[PDB]
Amino acid sequence: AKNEGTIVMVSDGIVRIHGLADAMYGEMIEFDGGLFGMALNLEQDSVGAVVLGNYLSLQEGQKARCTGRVLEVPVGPELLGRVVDALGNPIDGKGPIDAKLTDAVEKVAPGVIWRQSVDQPVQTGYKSVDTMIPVGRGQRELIIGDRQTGKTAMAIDAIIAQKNSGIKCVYVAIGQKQSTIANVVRKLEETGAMAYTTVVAAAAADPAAMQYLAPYSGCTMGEYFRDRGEDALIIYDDLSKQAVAYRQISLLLRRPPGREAYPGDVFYLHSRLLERASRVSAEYVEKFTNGAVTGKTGSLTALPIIETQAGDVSAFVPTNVISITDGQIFLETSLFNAGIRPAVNAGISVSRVGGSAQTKIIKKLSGGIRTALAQYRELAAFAQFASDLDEATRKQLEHGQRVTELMKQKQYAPYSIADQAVSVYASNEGYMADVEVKKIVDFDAALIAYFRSEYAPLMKQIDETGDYNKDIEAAIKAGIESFKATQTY
Amino acid sequence: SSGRIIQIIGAVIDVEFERTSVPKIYDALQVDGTETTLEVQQQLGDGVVRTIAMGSTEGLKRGLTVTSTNAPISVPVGTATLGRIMDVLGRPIDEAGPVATEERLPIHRQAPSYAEQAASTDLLETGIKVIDLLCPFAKGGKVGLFGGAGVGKTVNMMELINNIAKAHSGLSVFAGVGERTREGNDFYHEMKDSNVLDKVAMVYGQMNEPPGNRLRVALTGLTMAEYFRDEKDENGKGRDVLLFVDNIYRYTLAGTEVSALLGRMPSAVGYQPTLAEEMGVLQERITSTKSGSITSIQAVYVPADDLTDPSPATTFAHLDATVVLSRDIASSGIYPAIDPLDSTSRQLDPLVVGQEHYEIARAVQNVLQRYKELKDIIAILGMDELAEEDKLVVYRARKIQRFFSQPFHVAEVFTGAPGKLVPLKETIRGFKGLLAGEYDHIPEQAFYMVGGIDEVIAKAEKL
Amino acid sequence: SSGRIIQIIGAVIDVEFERTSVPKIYDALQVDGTETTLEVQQQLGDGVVRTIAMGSTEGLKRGLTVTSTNAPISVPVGTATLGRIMDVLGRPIDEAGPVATEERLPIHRQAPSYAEQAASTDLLETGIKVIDLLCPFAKGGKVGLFGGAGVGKTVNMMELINNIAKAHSGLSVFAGVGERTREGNDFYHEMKDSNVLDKVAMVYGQMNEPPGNRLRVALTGLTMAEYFRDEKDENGKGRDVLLFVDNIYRYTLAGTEVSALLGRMPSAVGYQPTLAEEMGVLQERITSTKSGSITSIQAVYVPADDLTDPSPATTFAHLDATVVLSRDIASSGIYPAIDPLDSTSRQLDPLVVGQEHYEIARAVQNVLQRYKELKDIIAILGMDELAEEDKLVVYRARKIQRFFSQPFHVAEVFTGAPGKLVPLKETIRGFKGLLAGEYDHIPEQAFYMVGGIDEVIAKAEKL
Ligand SMILES: Nc1ncnc2c1ncn2[C@@H]1O[C@H](COP(=O)(O)OP(=O)(O)OP(=O)(O)O)[C@@H](O)[C@H]1O
Ligand SMILES: Nc1ncnc2c1ncn2[C@@H]1O[C@H](COP(=O)(O)OP(=O)(O)O)[C@@H](O)[C@H]1O
Ligand SMILES: [Mg+2]
Ligand SMILES: [Mg+2]
Repeated sequence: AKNEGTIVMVSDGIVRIHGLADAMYGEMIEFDGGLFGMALNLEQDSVGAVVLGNYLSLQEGQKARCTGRVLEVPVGPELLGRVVDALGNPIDGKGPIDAKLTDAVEKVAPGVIWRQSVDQPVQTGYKSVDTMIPVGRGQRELIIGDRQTGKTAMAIDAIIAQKNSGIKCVYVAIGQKQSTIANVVRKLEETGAMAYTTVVAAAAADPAAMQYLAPYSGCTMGEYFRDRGEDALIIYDDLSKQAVAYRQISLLLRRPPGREAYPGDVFYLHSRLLERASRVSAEYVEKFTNGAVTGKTGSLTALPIIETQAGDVSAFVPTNVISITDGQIFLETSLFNAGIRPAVNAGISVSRVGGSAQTKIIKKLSGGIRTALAQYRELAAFAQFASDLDEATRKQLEHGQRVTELMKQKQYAPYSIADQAVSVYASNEGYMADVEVKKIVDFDAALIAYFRSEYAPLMKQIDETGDYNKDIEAAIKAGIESFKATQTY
Repeated sequence: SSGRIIQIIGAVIDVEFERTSVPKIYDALQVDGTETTLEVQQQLGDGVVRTIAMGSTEGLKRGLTVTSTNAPISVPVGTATLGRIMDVLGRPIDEAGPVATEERLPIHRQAPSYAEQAASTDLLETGIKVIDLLCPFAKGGKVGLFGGAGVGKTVNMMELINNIAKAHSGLSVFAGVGERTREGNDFYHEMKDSNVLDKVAMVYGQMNEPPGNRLRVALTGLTMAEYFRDEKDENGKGRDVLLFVDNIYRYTLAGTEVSALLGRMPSAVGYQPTLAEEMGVLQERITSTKSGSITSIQAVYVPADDLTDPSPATTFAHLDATVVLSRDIASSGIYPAIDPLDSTSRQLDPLVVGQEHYEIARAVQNVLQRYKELKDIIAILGMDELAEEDKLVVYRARKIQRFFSQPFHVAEVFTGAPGKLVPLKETIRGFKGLLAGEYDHIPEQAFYMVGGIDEVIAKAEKL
Repeated sequence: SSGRIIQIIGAVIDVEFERTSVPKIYDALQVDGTETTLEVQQQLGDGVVRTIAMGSTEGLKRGLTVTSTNAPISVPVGTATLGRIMDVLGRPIDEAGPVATEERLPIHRQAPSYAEQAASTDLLETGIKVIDLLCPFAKGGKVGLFGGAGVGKTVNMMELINNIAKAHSGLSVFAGVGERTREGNDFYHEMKDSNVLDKVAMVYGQMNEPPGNRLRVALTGLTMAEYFRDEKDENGKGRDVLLFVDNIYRYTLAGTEVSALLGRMPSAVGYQPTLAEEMGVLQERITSTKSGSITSIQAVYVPADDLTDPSPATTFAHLDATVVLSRDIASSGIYPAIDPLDSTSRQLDPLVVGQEHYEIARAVQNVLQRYKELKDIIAILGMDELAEEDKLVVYRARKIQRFFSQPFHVAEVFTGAPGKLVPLKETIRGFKGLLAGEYDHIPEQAFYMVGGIDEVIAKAEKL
């Protein structure tokens, strides 16, 4: 009698159950037809639950039972190269998934004493991000901008650039139409990056509960690797749509709304999810595996995505995510329409980890880029009055324009650290000051192609080690000066 | 058994049944002694359901009798619906007898799964300069037109129908959701004057109808298009389908009009809390699968000229090509008033359209952005102090926005000038010549309402 | 004598007690079989109270038994809490065994009455020349430290801890109100690496904890600081105690969260009606009394860079000083990286700070302003106009800007832990001499990383 109940009301995906005196918070509930629910409201006389399937087949008078369980998803190195829904059920039609372990969807972050500082780098392949806004293993960096600015391109390029670094990736899609998901999956399979990637899909036609619960299951799938001495990288494509689904669910349950009709605990919703990404110490790994893994640390990096309305970053939702995360990458519509691609705005983009998450050579080299861009920024007003300006100011304008032209890049063309090092070193010493503002991209591409074509051992050494000494600098200068003449663009 | 009406408020009615005969969620009921049909929405307990009438509720009283049908609303499908006009319930309204088929399909169904999805891999030309250059279409994709009141959505839709649907080899479905009756009559007589009435089917629910009809009228046309998509012939392949929807915004507006009477709490600016879910449920059905393809064009209304409003903002993510119309361009006499700095398409990448097209589009957009940047300093200060390159940019940008105007075939009544059709090769030639600087001596008046660059040369010489 | 749960909605729990035994406001309750804690907030009649969970709530059901401890939340206090890390309930989370003490105090207390206020106003020396001259500190006052986007604020806090300790241990207390876990770990590790861990008690409230912890961690830290303040030595006088809260803004954010959860009508922007009440009641316990004093250094994060929002407007009536940091100066090589022009203080009254102090500070600020204005004219024209005028200001403000540099004791990467804790008199004398012109001829590049005038003189005679 304490584990039985009758349905009373059915509307909009919410079911009210009479009875179930032993139901817990978040407990799974089974229905007659094979559908599952989840208790969220424990009132004095009834229970309000959301349906994890489709509710159109449920009618009043049926029976429900409490299972004494919580939400769980399969985990392990078998979901790689697969597409599953929010509950781990495959949807690509490639047969059943044979997993050996399951883990809870709601979990707590590791303690403060079990953590470690972040000093390992993560490469995204973009010159602009890597040399000015570096990202380390265990960091939380936000990508924020307007519609049709290129957030998904940046995330997918970051995923693709992990071909040789050997870190697993997870892609979560919330509230998208299935054609875009299929296109993204096809592009991932084309480049060979599907062998170490998992996709969790919650499309626009799915119930709001699945769209609300998908990121936590993705986070558990990512945490599987962190708890055993490896590294992982998770990406949420839209937290705004998750917030919208949560708002719909909260409003349908008659909870008091606040600013912009959002509930009171949206900040809790995003914070208790984003706090689960960090780096753990070797003692934690030793204790978790009971001595199976001895001398390795684990990490989990997060790349959430937030979309603003007409560049209004003072709304209710984006401010919480901005405050929670460490750094932010801002993309602007005016820069995108003006040809600057990617559209990173260096004025208000920061990385609190800073140079501690960089290789030695890039750390030594990025200072010139930083100072040149700052000096160019210092004279924005008089760009249209070049006739009335100091000659030194004119030269600073020239060098800033050259750097701004250099910072451009194409799509699906990631750069290894050697390419960025060569280009930045060529820019720093003034070899690029004798060409016009145009043809800079052609010059860069030609130089990089030449260096990769005839200087294989040096490129391999820089890629695999990342050291910087007098011999390396001399060899790089010799190659650059050999390209400067006796060659064409 | 049968229930009885216990309360009516506007378009929302609730009925009380016995505890053992409560209908399902999306069932259809009939009121005895009347031509009124009700569709269940919610189950409130104690054998009480809440429904929405599909007609006027005048003359309805508490205590009438209602009988159930134990099925959703079913409409006819097949070739018998070609050349006929039907309402939301599938009844003929063209005074031409009954529909001559027997197959029926429910209007409520689930969307196709993830495994049965296809990739559009074909371009589609239109003859419109700006759309061809800056927002190419794809065969089997989705297109949307965004604009305020009185900016040219209907005219552009009609011109697209004239350019594409006439030279088509297939079928078509046209759905009218909350539009003018005069436009529907004009379109019907225009199609009947020619001999293309045998390839189209029409469903009409307009702005004079109760919210119940406007709520569910798009699903009927969607069901007809779905049946035509998944249709095969013995030793005969499938057929391509064109679908046209007018003001899909009225569907969400009708959903808004009844949200409060159903017992929900408002969100955002007075909107229903289930906006995105009920938009996506309908949007995921308009798609092309492995078995058959659908090409669709929709018109999206922007309330109060606010692109930030929740409805268009939610709609933006369901389309492949987006065309945005602006009142500022329209008020300057430039038609079609398409904003070139806010129109995008997924086909605009060098791997699909080639290098030259991509470079031309990027250069044009860059020039327009630079002119928009310079506008303020040009306005408040003078023009003499500008750099010479800035003057060249200003002149080139003004000529560029002049050259994007084009006289349409369906707009001959308004202006009296014959329409023009431009292949995209001439457009690319003209824009490349314009950006190169070959036409720096032509006055900017010669670029207004012409076809190719040859017409520009002729008009300039005649001047 | 025990109650049972009757309702669980979010983090709000309703417990039904007997009519006679109803726990008072702010009582602490413990569930029987679990390890969760609840705090009473209201009484609703018929033996029903509304509580809040002190942690996670998953794993609870209606019908569990709850017992009352007849007392508010009590935490350990004393010297035994030094060098440890504790949560909002005072339990150790550093894996080092239990805290060895038996003195317990409630975290809910009344502010000191009107007579207990200190009968004088005094200042507090820190060691940093720029913050000792341009932004004087107040003994027992509050410091509003804003500014900084990616700069090293935490190392500055640690160096402030070491500087005050070198002046006088003071038994500082750190309370991170909603701090990043990695930043907290870094702070603890770096304090451990500098042996300053023996004089600091730490309370941590993480970002992912329920908002009640985010509110109450500050109360726990304040209670510990008060107990340290009320400890008297052989002379009979109390200690001066330093308190650190990572962000006051997060405190008000959590207060708004909790108030919105409990179903209250929002305010003009959307905060709670009791913002000023809670902020004042918290802030009225941070005072200097007859025996001992309590100071407060707190980071400020302006909401949306607006000074008209209620969030900083409520706090501005309590901050006794303002300090800002500059990203460019941090990138310019000057380690302290404090912007002088933005950073000001209310303690610059010439009667209390000294007339010479006032004159020197104002003159130095005006000279720096003259340096600031000259850069635009230099960029436009150059120094052709500026001959025998405004150049002297250029060199003087060059050495003035270089003089704010100071090597830092805790930091060992760029210096070997130099003292550099010069008294105020040295700084005022040096600034007076530099303004007068005796050091005008001294090279400007000898002013980098110098503590006193004798040191820069030794440098100048060295080069
Ligand atoms: N570096 C680049 N160079 C050129 N084109 C690019 C670049 N990055 C992105 N694009 C193009 O910009 C367009 C928008 O990219 P994308 O789909 O990633 O944006 P988004 O912000 O995810 O969009 P949405 O508003 O649909 O969420 C696409 O056509 C893409 O090909
Ligand atoms: N190409 C054009 N040439 C001349 N007039 C046009 C053109 N396009 C639109 N218009 C004018 O704009 C008005 C709005 O057209 P229509 O699309 O029917 O209304 P709405 O934009 O509200 O749907 C029409 O009355 C028509 O006169
Ligand atoms: Mg996207
Ligand atoms: Mg219109």
